Amino acid sequence: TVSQVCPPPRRPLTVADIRSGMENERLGVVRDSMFQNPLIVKAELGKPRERSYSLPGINFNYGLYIRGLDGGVPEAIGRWNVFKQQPTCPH
Amino acid sequence: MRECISIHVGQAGVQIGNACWELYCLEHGIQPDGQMPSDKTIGGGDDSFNTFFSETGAGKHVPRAVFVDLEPTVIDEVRTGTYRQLFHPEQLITGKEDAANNYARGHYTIGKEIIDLVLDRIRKLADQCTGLQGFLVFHSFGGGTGSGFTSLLMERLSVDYGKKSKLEFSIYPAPQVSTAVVEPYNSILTTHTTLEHSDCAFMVDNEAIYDICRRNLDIERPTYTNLNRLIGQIVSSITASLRFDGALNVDLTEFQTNLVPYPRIHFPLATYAPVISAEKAYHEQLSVAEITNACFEPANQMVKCDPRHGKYMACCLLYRGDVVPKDVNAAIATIKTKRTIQFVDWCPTGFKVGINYQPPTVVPGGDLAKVQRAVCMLSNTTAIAEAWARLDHKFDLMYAKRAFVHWYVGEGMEEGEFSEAREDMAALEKDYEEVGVDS
Amino acid sequence: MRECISIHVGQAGVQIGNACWELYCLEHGIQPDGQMPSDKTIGGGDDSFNTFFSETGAGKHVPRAVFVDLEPTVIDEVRTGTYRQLFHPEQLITGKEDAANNYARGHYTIGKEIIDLVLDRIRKLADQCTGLQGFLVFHSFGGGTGSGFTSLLMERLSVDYGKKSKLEFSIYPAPQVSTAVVEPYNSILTTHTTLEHSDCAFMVDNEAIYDICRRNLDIERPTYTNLNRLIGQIVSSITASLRFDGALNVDLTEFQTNLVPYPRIHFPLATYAPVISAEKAYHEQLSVAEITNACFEPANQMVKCDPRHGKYMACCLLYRGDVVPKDVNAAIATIKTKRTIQFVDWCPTGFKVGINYQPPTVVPGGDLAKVQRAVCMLSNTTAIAEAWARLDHKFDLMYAKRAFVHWYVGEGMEEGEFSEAREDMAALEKDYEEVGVDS
Amino acid sequence: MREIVHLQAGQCGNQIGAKFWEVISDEHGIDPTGTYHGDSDLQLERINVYYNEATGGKYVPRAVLVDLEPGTMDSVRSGPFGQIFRPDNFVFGQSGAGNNWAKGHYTEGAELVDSVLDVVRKEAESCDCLQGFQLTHSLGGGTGSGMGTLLISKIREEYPDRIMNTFSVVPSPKVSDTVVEPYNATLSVHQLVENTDETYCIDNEALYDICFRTLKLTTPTYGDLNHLVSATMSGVTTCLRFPGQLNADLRKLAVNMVPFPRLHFFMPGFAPLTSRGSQQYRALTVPELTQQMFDAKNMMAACDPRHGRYLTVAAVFRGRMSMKEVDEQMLNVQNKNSSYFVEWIPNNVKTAVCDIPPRGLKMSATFIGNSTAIQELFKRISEQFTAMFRRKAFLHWYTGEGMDEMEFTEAESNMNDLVSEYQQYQDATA
Amino acid sequence: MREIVHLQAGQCGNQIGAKFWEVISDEHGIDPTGTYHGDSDLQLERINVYYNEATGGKYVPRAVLVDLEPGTMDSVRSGPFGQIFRPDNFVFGQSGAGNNWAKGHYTEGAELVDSVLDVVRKEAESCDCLQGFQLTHSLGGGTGSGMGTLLISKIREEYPDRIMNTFSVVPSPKVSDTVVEPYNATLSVHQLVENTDETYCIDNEALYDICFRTLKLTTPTYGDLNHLVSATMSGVTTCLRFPGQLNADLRKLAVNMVPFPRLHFFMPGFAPLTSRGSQQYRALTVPELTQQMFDAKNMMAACDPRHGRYLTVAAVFRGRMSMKEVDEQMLNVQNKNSSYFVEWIPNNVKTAVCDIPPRGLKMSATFIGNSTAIQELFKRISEQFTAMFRRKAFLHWYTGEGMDEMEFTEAESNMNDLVSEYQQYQDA
Ligand SMILES: Nc1nc2c(ncn2[C@@H]2O[C@H](COP(=O)(O)OP(=O)(O)OP(=O)(O)O)[C@@H](O)[C@H]2O)c(=O)[nH]1
Ligand SMILES: Nc1nc2c(ncn2[C@@H]2O[C@H](COP(=O)(O)OP(=O)(O)OP(=O)(O)O)[C@@H](O)[C@H]2O)c(=O)[nH]1
Ligand SMILES: Nc1nc2c(ncn2[C@@H]2O[C@H](COP(=O)(O)OP(=O)(O)O)[C@@H](O)[C@H]2O)c(=O)[nH]1
Ligand SMILES: Nc1nc2c(ncn2[C@@H]2O[C@H](COP(=O)(O)OP(=O)(O)O)[C@@H](O)[C@H]2O)c(=O)[nH]1
Ligand SMILES: [Mg+2]
Ligand SMILES: [Mg+2]
Repeated sequence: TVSQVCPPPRRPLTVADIRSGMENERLGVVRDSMFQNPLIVKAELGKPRERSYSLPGINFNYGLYIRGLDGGVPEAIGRWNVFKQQPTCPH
Repeated sequence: MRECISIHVGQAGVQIGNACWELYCLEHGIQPDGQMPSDKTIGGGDDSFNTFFSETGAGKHVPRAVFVDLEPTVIDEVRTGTYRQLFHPEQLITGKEDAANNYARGHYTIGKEIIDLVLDRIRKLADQCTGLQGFLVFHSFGGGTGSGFTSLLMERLSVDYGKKSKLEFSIYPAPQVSTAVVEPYNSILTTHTTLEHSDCAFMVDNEAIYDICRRNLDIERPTYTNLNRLIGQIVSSITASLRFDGALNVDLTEFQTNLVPYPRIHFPLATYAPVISAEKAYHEQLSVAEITNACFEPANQMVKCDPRHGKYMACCLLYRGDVVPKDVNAAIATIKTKRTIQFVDWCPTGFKVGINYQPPTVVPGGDLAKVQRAVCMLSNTTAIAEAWARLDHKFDLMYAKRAFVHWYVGEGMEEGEFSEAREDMAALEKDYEEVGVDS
Repeated sequence: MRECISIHVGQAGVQIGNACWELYCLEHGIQPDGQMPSDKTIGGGDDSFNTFFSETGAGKHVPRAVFVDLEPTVIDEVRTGTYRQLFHPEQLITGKEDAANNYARGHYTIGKEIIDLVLDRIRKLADQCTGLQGFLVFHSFGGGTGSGFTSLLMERLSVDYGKKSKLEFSIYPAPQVSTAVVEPYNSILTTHTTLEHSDCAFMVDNEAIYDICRRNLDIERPTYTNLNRLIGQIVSSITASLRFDGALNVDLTEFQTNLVPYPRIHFPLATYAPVISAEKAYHEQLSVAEITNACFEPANQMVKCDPRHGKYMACCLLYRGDVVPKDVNAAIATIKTKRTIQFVDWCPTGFKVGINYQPPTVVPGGDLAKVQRAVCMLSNTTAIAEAWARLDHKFDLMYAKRAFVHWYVGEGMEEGEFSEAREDMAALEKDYEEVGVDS
Repeated sequence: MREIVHLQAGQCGNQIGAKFWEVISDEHGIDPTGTYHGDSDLQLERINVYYNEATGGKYVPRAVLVDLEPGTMDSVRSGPFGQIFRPDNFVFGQSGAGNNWAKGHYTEGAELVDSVLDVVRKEAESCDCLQGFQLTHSLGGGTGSGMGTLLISKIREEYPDRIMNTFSVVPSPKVSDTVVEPYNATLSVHQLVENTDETYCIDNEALYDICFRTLKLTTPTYGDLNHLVSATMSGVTTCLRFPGQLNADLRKLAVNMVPFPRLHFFMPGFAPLTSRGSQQYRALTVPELTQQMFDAKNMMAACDPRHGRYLTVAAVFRGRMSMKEVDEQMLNVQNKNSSYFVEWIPNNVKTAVCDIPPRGLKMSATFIGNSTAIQELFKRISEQFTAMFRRKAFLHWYTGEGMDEMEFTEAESNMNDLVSEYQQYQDATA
Repeated sequence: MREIVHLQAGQCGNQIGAKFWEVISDEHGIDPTGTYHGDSDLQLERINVYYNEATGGKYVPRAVLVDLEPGTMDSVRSGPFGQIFRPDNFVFGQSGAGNNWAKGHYTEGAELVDSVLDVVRKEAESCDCLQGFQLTHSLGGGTGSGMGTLLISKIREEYPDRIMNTFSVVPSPKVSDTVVEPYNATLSVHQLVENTDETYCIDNEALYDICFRTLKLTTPTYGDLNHLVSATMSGVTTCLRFPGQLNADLRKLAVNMVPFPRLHFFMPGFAPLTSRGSQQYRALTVPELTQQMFDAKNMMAACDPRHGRYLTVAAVFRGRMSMKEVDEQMLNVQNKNSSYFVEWIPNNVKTAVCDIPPRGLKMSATFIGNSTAIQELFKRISEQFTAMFRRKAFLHWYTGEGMDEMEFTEAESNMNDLVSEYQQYQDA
C-alpha cells in the first residue's frame, strides 16, 4: 500500500485531522482507534464512509490491467523463429 | 469543427451545469480562470477543446452555454463564485420573478417577456459555428421554468432550425418521493409538447440515484452536489466520441438512427458503470465483462422501473479507455444467451458499440474512484410504459375533483388543454402495447 | 484454474470459517494484509493460490468466500479484527434479527428478506470462475439459521446451478450433551430438504471431538477454537488435490460418485490420523502401515457411533505426505484380513485411495505438531443406523404431548409438516435394514 | 505498366487502406518520408503499379481517400505513414452519414461525388494503360456502403471495360455492431451484384478466430486485424509486380474463377500463419503450406466450406520452390476431396508461382475460393432483413429523405434470386 | 517408411507415454533441447518411425496427449523431457470425468474427440506410409477406458486396414483403487474385443511382485513401474527401427500369434531384469536368459501360466548371438514342458533377433505369452461385476446420464462368451 503510488498513501482519520464543526468531533476520552473503528465513527455530509485502513495514493487507478507481452502480427508474420542451438563450453 | 450548444434552463438545469462545466474544465486542462496553465510546454495536437470552448485571440476560453432562468437567486451564485470569470456576462440570463410551479406562468404570462432576449444569444452562439452538430437541453418536468419555459423555447427553436438533433436531459418525477404537490400537472403538460419537437429525450429521477449512492458510493447522507456529478459523467461520456479519437466513433446523429425505431418513441434510459467507492475498488477486479454486466442489473438503472417487465428494443454501448475490442464482443454474446434478458423479435441485432481512447476523469478527493475503463449504456425499453401509467393515475385522480386548476386558467390557458394533454398520453401508452406484441 | 466457492452460513459456519482462512493464507504465503510478502521469489509463476484467491492488479488477493448470518454479533468480529484487510466489504452480509432457533423463522420470515442479496453475491463470484467444480456450505443441525436458512439456500442453488456439486459440512447433534432444547425438532426438518437437494453431506459431531481432544491431545479444557482447528484440517485435506500436485489426483466429482451408493444415502464419516500432541512426536516417527489402523479404531473415530455394530459400504482414504503407493497396498491387505472390520458382500472393491505430496502445515499458537505423513478417512457405514434411531426417539417424546410446537406454527408453517417429515425418517431407518442384509 | 487505382471510403475502408499502404511500402522499401530505401533493383523494376513519381525521386501513392466526416481523415493523417498521401486526394464532407444508406446514397452523396469523380478522373488519365480500380469498404455502414456503391456505379458507367475489385467487410451473426446492419447489407449487395467484377468478403468473426486460436495473441488490436486483411490484399496482386515462373494477374484470376456473370463473391485466405511459440516446431515446406492453406481455420469469412461445394479455387504461391510440389499436391487434394468439388467442372484448381517471397519469410501463399457456402451468409442476412421489414422498424429514417418502399422489396427479391442461383448450381448433376 | 502414431489417454496413460518417450529418446540419442547428440551414424538411418524433422535439425515426436483435466498436461509440460512436444498437440477439457464411463463416452467425450481426430488425421496424413497406432490406457477409469474405446472405435472405422495397439493396465484383485472398477473394466472390454488388433494386459499385482522380488527396491515408485513398462514397449517395436538377422515387425507378430479373431490379449514379460546390487562379477548367455524369460514369477500379469495351456509364445532377443542357441532352447523348453503347451499346434514358440540391444546391456529379452491363463482374470472380473449388478449398486449415476440398463447384460453376455471360448480352445 505504501509502495503503490508512493506519494502519500491515504491514511485513516486521526485526532489532529478533526476540525471544529465536523460531525465526528466528540467529547471525552479521544483516541485514534475509535475513529478507525466502523461502529463508532459516523458519516459526514456529502462524503463517503471513512476508510478504516490505508489506501494507495490519489493518482492510483484501481482494477486489473493486463499488458500484452507479445509483439503482435508483425512478429507473427514478419519473421520465422528458427531454433538456434547453443554451443557449449568445451569441458 | 464539430461542436455542441448546451442550454441550461430551470433551477435544476443550472445546478447540473455547475457540475457539468466543472468536469469539462478539468478534463481539458482549463483553469477556472479560463486559461491554459502557464507552466506548459509548446506541445501540439490540441484541438479537443473546440467542441465546448471557443478560443479568444488573447488565449481565453468561453463556454458554449446559455444559463437561463426566471429567478436571480441561483444565477447570482455563479456570477460570484469560483467560475465568475469563465462565463460571458450575457450567457447568464436572469428573470425577474420565478414561475412558482406554474406551467401557465412559465409559458404564457412571464416567459413571453424574455424569449426574444434568450434566442438572440443562441443565434449569436450558432453564428460562430463552422459546423454545428446539435443541441442539449437540461430541465426538470416538475418545475415551472423547467416545464413552462422549456416548452416554448423548444417550439420556437424547431421553427428556426430545421433538422438539428436536439437532446433532452430531464429529471422525471420520482414514483414515491416528490418535492411539490402540483407535480403531476406540470409533467403531463410537458410531455404533450415534447413528443413533437424533441429528437431524443433521456430520463432520470432522483429516487433511483439515492439508492445508488447508498449501496455503491457508500454515502449515507447524499446531497444534490453528489447527484449532479453522477449525471455529469454520462453527458461527458456521450459527447466523448466527438472530442477524442477512438477505434469506433459515434456522433450525435449516429445514435439517433440506432435508438429510435418509430417517430413517437425516443425515450432511452441512462446507465453508467462502474460507480464504486475507493474502499471497494481496491478489492474488485474490473474487467470488461464485469462493467458490461453491471449495466443490465436492475439495481443500477437510473430510473425506478423494472426492466424485467418489458423487452429491450435496442441498446447503445459506449466504452471508454483501454478496452480491447474482443472483450466487448465476448461479453455481448454472453448476454444474448441468458433467458432472463429479453429482446423483441423484430430486432435480432440489438447492440451498437463505440470505443474511445481517453479514460474517464474524476474530481480529486471526490466520491468516485479512479478507473481507466467505463461504459455508458442508452437502452430503449418497453418498461417505461409502467413509469407513465403510474403518473397518469396521479393526474386522473387529482383532476377528477378539479383541484389546483384556478391557478393555471387564471393566467391565460383554457380548461380544454388539460383534457387535450391527457387524451394524447392515453394514445402514447397504446403505442407501447402495439409495438410490444409479437408477430 | 480448478476452484470452488465456499459459503459460510450461521454462527457455526462463520466461527469455523475463521479457522479455515487463517490456515489457507499461511499455507499459500499470503499475509493477513492481503498481499504476497516482501523478498519473494522473483519469477516464481505460482498459480496455487488461484483456487481460493483472486488476483488484482494492485497486488492484492481476495478470497472466494461469503459469510452469511442473521445477527451482527458474529460478523462484526471479522470486520474489526486483524483480518479486516483481506475480505471484501460486501462479501460479509449481515442481517438485523436472529431466527431464535426457529426453522420457521429461518425459512419463512427472516430468511426471505436477505436471500435475494446472498444469491447475488454467489453470481458475481462465480462469474470470474472460468471452470467451477462445486460449493462448500458450512452449517449445523442445531440452530435455526443452520436449519432453516441452509434449507432454502441450497434449494435455490440447485435450481439455478444444475449439476454443480455441493458439499454440506454439518455439525451433528451430539447424543448426550447438547445446548438447545428444540434441537431434536430442527434436525428432522433440516434433513427433509437435504435428501433431495444435496449431492453430499459430511458428518461430524461435537462430542466425539471432545474425547479425541481429551485423550490424544492431552487437553483437559478444549475450546471452540480448538474444535474448529481439527475441522479445518479435514477440509484442507479434501481440497489439497486441487491446489497441489500428487501421485494420485482425486477430483471433487471423483469421490462424489465413489461414496454414494444410492440417491438417499449420502452421509460419509470423517476421521483424521494421526492427531497427536506436540510433545509425543520428537522421540518417535510413524509409518504408513500404522496410521491406517488408527483410522479404523473406534476410539479415534470422529463420530460417536460404534463401527462394530454396522458394516462398511465403501471407504475413501486420503494420504498426505511421504507416502509411497506400495505401503498403501500392504496396509489395505492387512485390513481386509482382519475379522473385526467387515464389508458388505456386494462391494468387493471396498476401498479408494489418494496420495498427495505436500504435508500438512502448522500454525503459530496451534495445538498439533509437525507430522511427516497423515491420513484422512472418509467412510460410509451402516453404523449410523443407531445415530438417527435415538433422535427419532427424542422427536416423538417432545411431540407426543405437543410441546414447543406453537412457536413454530406461529411463524408460517402448518402442523402436518412435522408428521410429513416424521414418516420420511421412519422410511430411512428401514432403508438401512433392507440394504445391510446379505443376499 | 498496368496501373491499379486505390479507393478508400468510410472509417473501416480508410483504416484498412492505410494499413495496406503501410504493408506495401514496407515490401517495396519506402520510408515514411517518401524516398526510396531499398536493397535491390527488382523493387524499382515494377513500381508504377501503385506509386507515381515526383520531383527529386519521391514516390506518392495512387489512392483517393473520401469520407463524410473529417475525424477519420485527421486520424489517418496523424499516423505513422500519413505523410505520403497527396493532400488533394483527401476529400471530406461536413455532415456525417449517421449509418444511413439514404444519407450515403441520395442526400449527402449527391454533392460530393462531383469532386470525387474529378479527382479520380485526374488520376485515371495520368496512367499509361490502366488495369483497374480497387475499393475497400464495409457493407454495414452509411458512408462505406452508401457512397461506395454509388462510386461503383459511376465508375462502371464511365469506364466500361476495366477490372473492378472490391474488398468488402460483410456483416457477421454474433459481432453485429449496428442495428440497421441488415438494411445496409441488403441495399449494398443489390448494387454490388451487377456492377462489380470481383468482390472479396472479409468477416470479423473469422479475423477474431484467427487472432485467438491460430496466432494466440492477447490483445487483438484493429491494427492487427487490418494487417491480416492487408496481407491477403497485397498477396492477391503480387504477379503484377514481381516476376515469377507462372504469372497470373487480376484478369487471369477473374477469367479462371467466375463461371457466370453473377457468381463473383470470393472467400479469401492466407497460408503461413502460426503462433510465435510454435514457429520452430514446423518447417516451411510446400506440403505443410498447402495443408495449412486448405485448412478451414484460415478462411477470412465465417462460412464453413464443409457445408457446400467448391466451384473454383485459385492459389498464388510466393517463394522459390519446385513445381511438382505444387502440381502434385493440388492433384492429390483434388483427388482426395472428391465429395466437396463439383463434378461438371474438371480441374477446379488454378496455381500461380511468384519468385519473390514476403520480407523475412521463406514461402507464402494466398488462397481465393469460390464456394456455395456464401449462401449461408446471404441467408442469415436475408432472414434478418425480413424480420425487420415485416414490422417496418427503423424505416422512417430512410423514407423521410426520398426512398420508396418498393426498393426494399426489389432488393430482397434480387438477393433471394442470388441465393436461389447458388442452390441451383450446388444441386446439379449430369 | 513405416510409422507409428502415439496416443496418450488419461493420467495413467499420459505418465506411461511420457516415460516411454524419455526411454526411446535416450535410446536414439536425443537431448531434451531437441537436437541430435550421438555417436553412431546408425541411429539416424531409421528415425522417421517416431520423429519428425523440423528446420534447423530438430526432431519432434509423433505423439498426441488427450485427457479432460489440464493438470496432467501442465505436470507433463513442466517435466524433464517436456519441451520436445509440439505446443498444438495438447488438447484438454475443463471439467473432470469422475471415473464415469458414461461421462467419458456419452456426455463429455462428444465435444473433444472432434478436435482429437482433427489432430490425429493431420499427423496420420503427414506421413509417407503409416504402419499404425499405439494407445496407452488403463481399464479402470472413466477418463481412460471410455474415451480410449471411443477413440479406438473412431480411428478403426476411419482407417479400416491398419494395425492398432492398446497397452492396457488391467485392474488387479487386491490393489483396488476404484469402487466402480469392475463396471468400467467390463464396459471397456466389451468394446476392446471387437475393435482392437492387439491389447496388452498389465497387472499391478505382478508389477509389485516383480519390483519386490527380483529388483528389490524398498520404494517401488510409479516412475520405475512405467520404466519397466517402457522397456517392453520399446522392445516390441525394435524390428521396425533396427536391422537384425531375423526380422519380425507388428503384422509379422500379429498374424503369427492370434489363432482366432477374438483372442488378442497378450501377457508381456522382460527377461534380463536384475537386482540393483551386483554388476561387476558376471555376463549373460542364452539358456539363462531363456530360463529367466519363461519363469512364471517374471510374468507382468497376475495370471499364473501354470493354471493353463500356452496357445502361442513370442520371444524377441536383442544383442549379438547365434541362432542355434535360440532354436535349441525353444525346442528343449517345449520338450520339457509337455502339458503346459497345446497338443494340436506343434512348435508353439516364435523367435526374432535384433542386433542392437538397449543401452548398457549386452543381451536383452522380450516375452509375449498368449495363453489360457487370462480366463481366471476375466472370471474374477465377471464375479465382482455380477455381484454389484444384482443389487444395482452405483448404477444411478451411470443410468441418469442417458444410458440404459440392458447394456451391462450385453457386456456380461460377451464376457461369458469369451470365457467359454477360452475353455473351448483350452480343452481340445
Ligand atoms: N437531479 C436533480 N434534481 C433537482 C436538483 N435540484 C432540483 N431538482 C428537481 O427539480 C424539481 C423542481 O424544480 P425546481 O428545482 O424547484 O426548479 P424549476 O424547475 O426551475 O422550477 P421553478 O423553481 O418553479 O422555476 C424538484 O422536484 C427536484 O426533484 C438537482 O440538483 N439535481
Ligand atoms: N464443532 C463446533 N460446533 C459449534 C461451534 N459453534 C457453534 N457450534 C454448534 O452450533 C450449534 C448451535 O447453533 P449456533 O451456534 O447457535 O448457530 P446457528 O446454527 O446459526 O443458530 P443461531 O445462532 O441461533 O442462528 C451448537 O449445538 C454447537 O454444537 C464451533 O465452533 N465448533
Ligand atoms: N476489420 C475491421 N472492421 C472494422 C474496422 N472499423 C470498423 N469496422 C467494422 O465496420 C462496421 C461498421 O462500419 P462503419 O464504420 O459504421 O462504416 P462507415 O460509417 O461507412 O465508416 C462495424 O461492424 C465494425 O465491426 C476496422 O478497422 N477493421
Ligand atoms: N503403472 C501405473 N499405474 C497407475 C499410475 N497411476 C494410476 N495407476 C493405475 O490406474 C488405475 C486408475 O486409473 P485412472 O487414473 O483413474 O485412469 P483415468 O480415469 O484416465 O485417470 C489405478 O488402479 C492405478 O493402479 C501410474 O503412475 N503408473
Ligand atoms: Mg424557481
Ligand atoms: Mg447466532
